[PDB]
Amino acid sequence: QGHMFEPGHLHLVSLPGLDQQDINIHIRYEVRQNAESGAYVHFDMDGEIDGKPFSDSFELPRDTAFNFASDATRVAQKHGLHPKFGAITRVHKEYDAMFEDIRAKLHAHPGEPVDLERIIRHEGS
Repeated sequence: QGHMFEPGHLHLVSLPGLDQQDINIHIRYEVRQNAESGAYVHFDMDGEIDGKPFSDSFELPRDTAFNFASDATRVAQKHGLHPKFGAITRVHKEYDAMFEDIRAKLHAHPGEPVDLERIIRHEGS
């Protein structure tokens, strides 16, 4: 499937038909607690693009943790992805699913809005 997401990690390869180039990236995110900001996320990105191996680590506090999708993509394309791939230029619709994972993880305990209220959310009769 090329690109894949799981709670704790994201896999990246380019699907055939899109761009025939050797891009392979691993994105690991582990929420750790620092005494500075409290909650924060430690990220690791590693693979080999155009055959060039890389190992990268970047950390964002709870305040800018949800800004990850901008930076994680920025560093990925700096390693040899073009916007034609749909790196930052693709509106990731499942970003909201990753987003809600990370906001619950930062809280440590889960807290996912059940859609039963969303059924009532309307106005007419």
